[PDB]
Amino acid sequence: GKCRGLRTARKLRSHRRDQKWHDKQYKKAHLGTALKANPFGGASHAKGIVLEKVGVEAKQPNSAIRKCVRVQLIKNGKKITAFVPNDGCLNFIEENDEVLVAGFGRKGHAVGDIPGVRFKVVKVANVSLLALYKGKKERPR
Amino acid sequence: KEWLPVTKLGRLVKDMKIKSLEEIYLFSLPIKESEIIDFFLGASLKDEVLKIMPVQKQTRAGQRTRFKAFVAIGDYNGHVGLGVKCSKEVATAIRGAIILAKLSIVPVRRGYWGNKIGKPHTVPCKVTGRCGSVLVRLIPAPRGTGIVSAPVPKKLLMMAGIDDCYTSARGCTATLGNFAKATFDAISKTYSYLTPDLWKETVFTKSPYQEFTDHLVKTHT
Amino acid sequence: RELVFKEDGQEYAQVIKMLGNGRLEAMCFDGVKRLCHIRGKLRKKVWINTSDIILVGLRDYQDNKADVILKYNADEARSLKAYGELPEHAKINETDTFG
Amino acid sequence: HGSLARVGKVRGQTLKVAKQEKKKKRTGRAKRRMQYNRRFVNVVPTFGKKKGPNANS
Amino acid sequence: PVARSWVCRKTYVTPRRPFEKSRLDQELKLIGEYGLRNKREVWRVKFTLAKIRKAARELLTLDEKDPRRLFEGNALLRRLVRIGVLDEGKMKLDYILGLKIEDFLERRLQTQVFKLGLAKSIHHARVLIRQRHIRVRKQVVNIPSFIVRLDSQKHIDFSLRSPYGGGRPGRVKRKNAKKGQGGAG
RNA sequence: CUUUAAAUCCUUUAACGAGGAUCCAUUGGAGGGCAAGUCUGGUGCCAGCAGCCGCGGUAAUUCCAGCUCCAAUAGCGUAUA
Repeated sequence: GKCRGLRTARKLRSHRRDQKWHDKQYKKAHLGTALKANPFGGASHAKGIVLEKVGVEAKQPNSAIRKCVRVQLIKNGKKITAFVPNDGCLNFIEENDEVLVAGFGRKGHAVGDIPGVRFKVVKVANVSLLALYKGKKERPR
Repeated sequence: KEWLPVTKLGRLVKDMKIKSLEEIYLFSLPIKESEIIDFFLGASLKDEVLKIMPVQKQTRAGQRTRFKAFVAIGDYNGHVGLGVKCSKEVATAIRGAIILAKLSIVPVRRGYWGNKIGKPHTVPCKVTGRCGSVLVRLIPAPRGTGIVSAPVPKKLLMMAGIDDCYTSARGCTATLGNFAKATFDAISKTYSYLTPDLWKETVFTKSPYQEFTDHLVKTHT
Repeated sequence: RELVFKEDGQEYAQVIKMLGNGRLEAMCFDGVKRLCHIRGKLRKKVWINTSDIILVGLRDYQDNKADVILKYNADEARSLKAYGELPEHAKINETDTFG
Repeated sequence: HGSLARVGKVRGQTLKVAKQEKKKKRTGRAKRRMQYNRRFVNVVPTFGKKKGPNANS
Repeated sequence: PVARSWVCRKTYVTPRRPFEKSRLDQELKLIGEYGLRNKREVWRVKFTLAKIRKAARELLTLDEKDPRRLFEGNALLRRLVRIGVLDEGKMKLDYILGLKIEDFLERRLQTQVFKLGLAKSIHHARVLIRQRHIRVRKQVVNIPSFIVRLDSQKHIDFSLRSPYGGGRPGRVKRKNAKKGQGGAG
């Protein structure tokens, strides 16, 4: 520290508060902007309705297409873009089918070579995608 | 496969007229022959690699890679050493590193934590070794605690014989060479710290050279 | 080399104008303006000029974006014009590489 | 071909083979007993670097 | 408001490094040597010894000639002597820090049955403890993690209702005798 | 039989109740971080894997399947504060 007086606690406190406000994580966690602009709104999982299935491309050093869906939310109705994880699971998703989206790994940040997608799907038609992969459960009919 | 010394220290250890390496450490004589410590420290002197890293030199045609080898030497009841060597091949680098580490070995003393019971087990004071930006700080620890550190000063303190440590590091610890050299410097600086348990005036014991002038003239020119 | 045709999933398109960003646009012979994308192995190994013949990959989840498969130079173009794969409103206009 | 970016193409075209019928594996305490057995008390003093349990070169 | 307890705590701690060779080999060696089930038991014994060592260091921090230091030191020393991992000659507080985890694993009921001579192997000792064949002072024990005391080591013996210690024969012996009497008459 | 307002649960206890003791232990991985295959077959910058570096171009130590194995174990993995 710099201020080393015996009767100095206030300058230390106010300077520590100001330099704590001059941060990124403490600025993010204590303002209403970073939660008001958050699509999940401080929630881990969310439900939604798929409207379109759009394949977005990869980044520079690798070449692929990435299978994604356009999901509108139920609680606030905004439009996000999810990402179906596994191989060949887009055939289980039909128009206007309810899904369960979740986080993608880096706390509201784009992960890997997929540009601009921060969410991924876990369950579709109120059954898990893993059980549809492993041949354990069947979609209701 | 015999030993032919080039310095008079090598001959004076070779003819069994130097009893131990302790007076070599006492009189601060430099060691230039690696078979003296092999003559003294035998089966308990074990070694292992720490990291092999490549470095590159840019030339006209392609890139030339030479391999740099780190190694640690030291028995489990005292002395410990370290050496760095770089060569074009790996076997030559590891042999030169083992020879240069065995050549340069420091002694270390051990202290107590509060109560002077039994054999000493920990560092007697707070020592600090620094090279580059790497800082390492050693704290005395109670008995039976175990070495808590990163894996490479844990290995170096096992080869130092000390089993009780509290460590604190600062800086770029990912550079293994500077971190190992800083911990080796922290170990080797434990004698340049005058505690009040040796404040008495020392008695000057007899130097080996003047004592065996007659044997040196009798053996070699 | 070998004269491969369209299958279930491929059709034919005519490139019209040049665009950047690794994308370019074409009119398929069904009569829909599609935006195809250069897929991996045709980026800098081979070039694409104005008004050529392109095999086009389709989408099973949308119809707004297309893909690229191959390219035909002059003799493949007149060969597929010999059987008939395009409406006569579109014109090949003797597309080739200039001498 | 069909098309380039088909979903489930490789796994759909992958040859389908089944499991091989085998006995059950020992679970619980005896799994650790066999692990300690094979790892420690059935060794020989070799030289050089040790070989991994999945080395099949 | 309901009348319950709501008091509980963990007895084991997970180490910070999940995958490195030496501590994994040391724990696996201890599991194989003392015939335990999983790493949670040796982590539990390490947690108990860590709490005992922390209490011993807290008592050794406080200066000599104090009432609470002498009281808690004599209480912990008497408990640690009576559990069987110390000796009356080593009746000092500064020798608590020198203990190792194998000393705590010595007084387990499984290895005590194995070392007394009531079972062939230590795994046979564990499947003897889990089987309810022995007793400790006219009362059977089923749990292999039964720590014993210095005065309780001598009194361990087979139970009354056991064919090994004299009693009713088991199910398979009675089934084979019934099969023999059926084949004979 | 015990317990309990009456039960039920636990314990005591008859007669039954296991050889591949089918009374059949899963969950995430096997390039580095970070314990553990340059094994075999298929696709060929396609499908996809990947928290990061990165892996796939018609010989993949990283994909899709089998065998071997590594970590915790009635538990393990993912997303969030």
